[PDB]
Amino acid sequence: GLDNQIQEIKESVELPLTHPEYYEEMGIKPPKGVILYGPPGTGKTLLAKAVANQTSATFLRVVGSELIQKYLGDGPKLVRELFRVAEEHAPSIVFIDEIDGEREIQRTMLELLNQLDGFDSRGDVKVIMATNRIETLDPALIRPGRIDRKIEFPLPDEKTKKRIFQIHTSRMTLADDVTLDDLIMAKDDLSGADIKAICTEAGLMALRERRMKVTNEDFKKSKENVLYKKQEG
Amino acid sequence: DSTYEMIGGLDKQIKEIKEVIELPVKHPELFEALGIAQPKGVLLYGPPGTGKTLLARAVAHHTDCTFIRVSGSELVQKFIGRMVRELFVMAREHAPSIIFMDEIDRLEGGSGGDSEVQRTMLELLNQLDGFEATKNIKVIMATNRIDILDSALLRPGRIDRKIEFPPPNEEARLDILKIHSRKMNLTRGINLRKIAELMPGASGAEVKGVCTEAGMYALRERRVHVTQEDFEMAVAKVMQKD
Amino acid sequence: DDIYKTHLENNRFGGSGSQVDSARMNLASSFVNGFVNQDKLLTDDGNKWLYKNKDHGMLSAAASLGMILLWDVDGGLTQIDKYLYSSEDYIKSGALLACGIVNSGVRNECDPALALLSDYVLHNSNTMRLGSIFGLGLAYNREDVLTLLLPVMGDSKSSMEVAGVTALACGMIAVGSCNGDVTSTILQTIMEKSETELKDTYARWLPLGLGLNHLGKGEAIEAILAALEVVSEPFRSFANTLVDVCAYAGSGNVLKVQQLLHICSEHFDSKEKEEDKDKKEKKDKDKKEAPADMGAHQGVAVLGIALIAMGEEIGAEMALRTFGHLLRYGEPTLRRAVPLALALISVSHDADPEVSYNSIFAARLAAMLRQLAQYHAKKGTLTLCPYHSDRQLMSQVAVAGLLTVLVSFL
Amino acid sequence: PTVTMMQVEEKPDVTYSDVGGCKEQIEKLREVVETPLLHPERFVNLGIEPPKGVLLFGPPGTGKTLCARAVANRTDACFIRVIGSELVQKYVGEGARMVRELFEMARTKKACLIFFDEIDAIGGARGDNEVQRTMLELINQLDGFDPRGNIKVLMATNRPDTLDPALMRPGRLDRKIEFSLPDLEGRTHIFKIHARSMSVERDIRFELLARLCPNSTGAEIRSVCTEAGMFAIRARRKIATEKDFLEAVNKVIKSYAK
Repeated sequence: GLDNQIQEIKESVELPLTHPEYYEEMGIKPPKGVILYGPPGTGKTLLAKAVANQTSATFLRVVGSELIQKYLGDGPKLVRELFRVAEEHAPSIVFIDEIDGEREIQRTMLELLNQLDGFDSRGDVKVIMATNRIETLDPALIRPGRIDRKIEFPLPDEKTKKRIFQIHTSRMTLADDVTLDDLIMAKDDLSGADIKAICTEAGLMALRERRMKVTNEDFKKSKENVLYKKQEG
Repeated sequence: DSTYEMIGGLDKQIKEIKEVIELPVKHPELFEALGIAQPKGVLLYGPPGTGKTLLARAVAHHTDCTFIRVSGSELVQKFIGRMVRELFVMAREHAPSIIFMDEIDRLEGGSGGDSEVQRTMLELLNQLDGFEATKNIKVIMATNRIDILDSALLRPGRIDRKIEFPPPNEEARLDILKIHSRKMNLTRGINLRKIAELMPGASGAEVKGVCTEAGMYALRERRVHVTQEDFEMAVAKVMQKD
Repeated sequence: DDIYKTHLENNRFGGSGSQVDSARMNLASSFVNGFVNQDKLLTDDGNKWLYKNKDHGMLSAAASLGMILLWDVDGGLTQIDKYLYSSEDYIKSGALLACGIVNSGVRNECDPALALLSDYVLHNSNTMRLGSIFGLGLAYNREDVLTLLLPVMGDSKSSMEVAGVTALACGMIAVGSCNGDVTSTILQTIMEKSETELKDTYARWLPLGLGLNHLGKGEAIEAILAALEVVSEPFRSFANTLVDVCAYAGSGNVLKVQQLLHICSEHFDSKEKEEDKDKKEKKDKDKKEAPADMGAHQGVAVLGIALIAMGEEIGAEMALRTFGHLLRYGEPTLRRAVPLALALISVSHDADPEVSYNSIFAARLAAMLRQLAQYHAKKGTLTLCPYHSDRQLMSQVAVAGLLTVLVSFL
Repeated sequence: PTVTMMQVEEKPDVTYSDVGGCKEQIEKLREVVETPLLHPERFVNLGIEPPKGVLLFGPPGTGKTLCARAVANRTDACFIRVIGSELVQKYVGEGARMVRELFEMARTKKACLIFFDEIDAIGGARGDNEVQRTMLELINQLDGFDPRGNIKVLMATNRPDTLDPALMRPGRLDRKIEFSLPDLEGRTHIFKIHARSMSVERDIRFELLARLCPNSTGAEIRSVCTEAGMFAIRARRKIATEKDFLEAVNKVIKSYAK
């Protein structure tokens, strides 16, 4: 249920370095990138959305900002190393995930704010930001990163999880009583690793009796462990 | 070696762990029809079950793989080795391997070097979490002592496996005590059932406590064979510290 | 619909029409104008543009107005009629070529062209035979024009392009024959080919029309018959391996794959170029097996075999990856051959590779060809014949007179 | 470090008349950044030496942009700027050979103009000896007329809590003026000379759109001038009208400035 969304943002992120007749001759030049976020998070939803660009390209993955609090306040020097290696590696895509005394955090946050904007740098590489919740971070990080467009994670539109379930079950063996509407409709805010996890434990639970085919009662019986586990804490 | 003839009492937990550990061993073809990946590992929190390592060395002994620990409790600390890449190179060369820390199971220096080991395994979990050289590389935690708080706190059961292990099967008290009685010279008129079932409440370490604390009375009387009265005194000798 | 929903900018005629010089960038302008058909400004930019260029530019500019008018039979007639019965040879010969290109089902221009072709020694009807027979062959088992081309095959004029457009004309006329044919026409040109073993360009462009006549076979043993009579000194054996190029259209024949790997070490450095060049035609569907380690060797000719064997498909990143290493080379043969397939297999990544060509280059051949690729950078036999006949560009500039009238484009 | 490759400034950028409301101050600094180079003999004959420079501090505003503007409006050869955030780093001691090699290149450039940015990253003396070597060696290599004492003195900082530069600046620095934050009617010239892009409809009044965006830095109004043509071409149109993106303007300043 996000094919038009993934092709809209896909065109919004593929216009640099590809299809140049409508990128530099007409004068688009969005040299700032986009900012993403997911309510479930886990990195697998945003990784499954940005994974379309990882097919034929160079990718860089930096998850979390723990490398600043775990050591002394060295500052944004590591971001400067990523900046010079991004300049030496222009044909790439910058992606940061899990973006989460006080006088130093504010000055390195303002220095990271001006550094991320790139006042002395033109369009050379695309930067995409990602975090758990956009409300926890300060809204000052919006103007440098997100200047083109932002998108939020949709609802269980019964087509996204149906297409993903079809891809994961393109070669699996399922019984005829295994309906889909109750599954894609009953779930709410579950990533691909959750449906893949319940399918994995469903096939592993059906393997206990050498049954190569998974029934619906065993699928929901395996789902009871995840539904019970998420509500226990 | 510590094969199945030296460990018993966890039939349900080995029946449940053969799909976590034994899955990439003899049946790896389920990757298409199931879609499973390599998890972080598994751990057993609670009292010491008198064989917490014999199980890892047992499954590792039946998998026909090497056992390379991190802390190096027995002359295996500097034999392999910034002392962080050599373990990953030996893990690349030896694809089947089981990692289990035993020595780790002052607050100023001990948590300093111990915090360096914790940072070592954290960055190793970052390298193995980012990329992967070969399969059959799994780590197992040990939460049996009191000073184990980082492994129990950082592994709540969200992206890892958790097993409630206070009452394993009552065989951690009975039948592995029988196994610990098979190694030493055992008589034929002993009844380990009552003396093994009448040790509740204190802990799960009743096996090692009654054996090691009974060796002082078998060493005092110098009896060629261990009697049931020795274990009966060992029950009190281990319940006095409670 | 193309005039209504699409509109091209004038910056192509402005730039490519502004940096013309050295009588070769003007040839590139005859490629742009020749294959442009929305805009017809450069056509109506006065006169003398045809006279400023060379003779091959007179053919290219005389045929451009015919290649841009594949519509409005009366308009193409009232536009090409001016160049007809002119004073120059290439204006009227390129005018008859234009009359052959403007249409393919009118066939009313046959009588004024064929009526004067019978000269047999030297006359304007030889170039009018190039354009008339070539365009008439593009318009079309036609027996009358072939029995009239029989004295042309028997003539064997000094200009190779006579038998070039004749053998390619009747060949494209005879593509798709049921199990081929062993008729006395191509048997006659095989006998005349065996008569004298001179001017090997005959032994290069005649197997083109022969193999085009053998096209459409399903169980023809004509390749084995050629392996019986034709087998001789390696010129006619090269004709035989051209029949082998037109003998393996595709089936379950792994014996030709192991025999292909066994014959990959042949001493003759041309039957590997053609017989190995057939790879792009044989396995044109299963493209997963086409990429190999042919480039890692030292036989740059094989690097050209893969360079041409890339094709004209959607152009996956593997093909362009081969164009990255094949692009940088010192000899003008490979450097001139790489942009053709580079822009044929990618027809929107077109501007950055041209900037790479400007960074590597900055002779005249690479400039005319790089402007050509600047233009055209943006399973029928009609689209397979022109480039397979274009595989003989590493020769005199006489081929450039026929390069501008390729029909492989739409 | 990155200060060697990032030190050289090129690729000209935003021009003179995009100053943030400064009408008198643009002459107070133009008379030292542009006038001495345009009339070298007029200051030698008409006086004794050209002026030293100015000093801009206080509120950030459109800082760090006007010096790049001075690089853009250079008539002979764009000068080199120096940032201060790269001096305070691990393994101290390289700042001596660094300032000696950049001042050595300054002597190689017939005593060209040398701008110094972000003095607060090495300032504020109030274990800090490693900083005192860099800042006291720097001031020693600026007040000291041996390399050159006439080119330019300017410090664009945000925090004025630098004790030592505040007492050493009366030696060679001068013009202790404020930043002169942009007023309401300042942006109309930014729109006037920023109208040199694709053909903009004359219906867009520059005074209205200029007065409908308060508290907007130079980079912010530059991003608005970029998003005007951005959101003007995203609709596959050929002309830009304020009615097409007024919601994008008052939203991009209001929703992003609440």
